[PDB]
Amino acid sequence: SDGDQCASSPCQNGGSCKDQLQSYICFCLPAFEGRNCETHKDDGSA
Repeated sequence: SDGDQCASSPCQNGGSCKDQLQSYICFCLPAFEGRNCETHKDDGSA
């Protein structure tokens, strides 16, 4: 028990969710962005 942030599968874009001490880290595709992988960065836009 140490903060279940990945247990909720927040990593979107079908990325791999991994626990990293309390916080978490999503392993989405290299063309995606956002803390929970909620931004598709293919060109960059802004």
